[PDB]
Amino acid sequence: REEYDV
Amino acid sequence: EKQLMNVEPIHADILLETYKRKIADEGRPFLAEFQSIPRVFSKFPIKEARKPFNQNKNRYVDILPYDYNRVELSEINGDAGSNYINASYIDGFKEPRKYIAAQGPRDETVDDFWRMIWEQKATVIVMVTRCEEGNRNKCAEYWPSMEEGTRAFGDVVVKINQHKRCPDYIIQKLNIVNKKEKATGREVTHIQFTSWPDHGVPEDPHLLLKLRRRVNAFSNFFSGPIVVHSSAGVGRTGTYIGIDAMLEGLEAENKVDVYGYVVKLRRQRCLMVQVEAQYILIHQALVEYNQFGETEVNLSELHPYLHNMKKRDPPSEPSPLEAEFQRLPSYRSWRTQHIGNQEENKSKNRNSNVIPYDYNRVPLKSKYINASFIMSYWKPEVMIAAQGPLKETIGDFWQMIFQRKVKVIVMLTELKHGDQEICAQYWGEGKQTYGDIEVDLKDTDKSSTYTLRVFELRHSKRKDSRTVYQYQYTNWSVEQLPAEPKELISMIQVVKQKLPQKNHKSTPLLIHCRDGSQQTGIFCALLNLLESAETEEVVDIFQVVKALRKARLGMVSTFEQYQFLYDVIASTYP
Repeated sequence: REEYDV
Repeated sequence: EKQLMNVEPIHADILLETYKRKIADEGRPFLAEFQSIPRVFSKFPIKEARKPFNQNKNRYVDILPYDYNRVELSEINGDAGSNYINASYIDGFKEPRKYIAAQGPRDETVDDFWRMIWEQKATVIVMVTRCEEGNRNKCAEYWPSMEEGTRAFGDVVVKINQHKRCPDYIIQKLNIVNKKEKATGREVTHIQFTSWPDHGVPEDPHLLLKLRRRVNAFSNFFSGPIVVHSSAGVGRTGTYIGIDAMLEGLEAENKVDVYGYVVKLRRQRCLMVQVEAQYILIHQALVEYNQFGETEVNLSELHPYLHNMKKRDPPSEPSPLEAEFQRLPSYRSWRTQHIGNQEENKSKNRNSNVIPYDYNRVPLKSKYINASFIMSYWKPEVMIAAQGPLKETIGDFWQMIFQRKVKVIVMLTELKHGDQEICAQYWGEGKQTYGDIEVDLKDTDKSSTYTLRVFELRHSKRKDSRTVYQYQYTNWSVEQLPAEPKELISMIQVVKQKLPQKNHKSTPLLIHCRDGSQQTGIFCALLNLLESAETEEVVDIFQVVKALRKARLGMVSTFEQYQFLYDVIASTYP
């Protein structure tokens, strides 16, 4: 995982 | 969908002003416009990105392409899910499918990326990011190093031929071919803009207006799409397209529906233009191209452009060039400069109204000295543009050329006119010693044009020593423009060859005249215009002066000087 916009 | 808004497409003129109000109180009128444009779009089905055999193919589970415009790869038989790649078709101001907004390839995606470039016949890649940022991977390096010379990803053979390396972007000239398919190689152009922070924005809008001018210049032999990718492919990339499009839209209807074009974008790819700052950026880009326009002749067409730029057929009027100089701002009180205006310090300025901006004044590790930091063609290199020392600051002066580690000094003035001192005399025949530092000149060479003086500097910290060159230029009174330029040039060359060029606020060069702006601006200018005339055969005199006018007050504040630049840059390039 890892969310771009955060 | 939802309740967005209805913004009024901005007409050319009022743009400058609309922008002004839109930004009052940290631009809430803007924070609103950008706040209402939805992240994603509910309806548009996103079923192929989410599939299991495609999970590892995405860089962020946050950014997935809509199903109707997803870029497709030649379905490899057997291997299920070989038609998917994280990219998306994007529409310009007209040309449908003008761009392909794509996620930065993953190490595991590098092959499917060069497959898209071959199957889409794209010959212009626009990379706006860095593979590594914050110690995290933001994009794999999908290209051969000028060393390896040639590396083949999958069945696609990539070979690099040229590798130019400019201040913000690096332009590569590749040649790709599928060797498992008798067809001939294609010339690809790859630009990488490195002055753009993830989730952030560049420094000056002109930088963006800059690479745009240059991707529009690149040849697209197959009328293919333009690949504009970054890390997720939505943020910096979405922003770039925004400008490119809206500029056409201005150079077309003198109006611009940014809001609309963003919403229109946000409909093709989620989160495109992911930041309020980038939102406000797009506007500034337009507000500034509008305002000052395009000022950047090419060494190729310099003499032509300039010749007509200088002529005014109905003499009761000024020349186009004069027009240009007039459009040039003049940051009169542009920013804070209190430091320079203190009681004791007002007697440390050869000129009271030529004080350095608090924002760049040279700290005196802190104490005061009237010297301004100046930006150099090659960022982050910087040069000091100070004033000839005052009979009382002669001490501090050396502290500065010692602390900031100066290697070469360029004095554009005489020690004094008639009887009045234009500068002091920071040097003597002896072993003058100012405070902790000790100077000792070793040589004095007089030439028909300048005079070189070699000093040897030290402190009680002996058995070391730094040798410092000083080039004093004569033929040039604070009045008449440099007498005979052809030699002002030679100076700039010989000077340049003594400074290194390897690329720690340790500025190697230091230039000075009375106020350090009067004629010191002309110099700093010439320097950068020359270092650019060399590295890109291009020259933007306007913008160069715009950054100077912005750094310290007093530089090139007259049309005579402005125009001078043009002249000299031209005579020294037939």
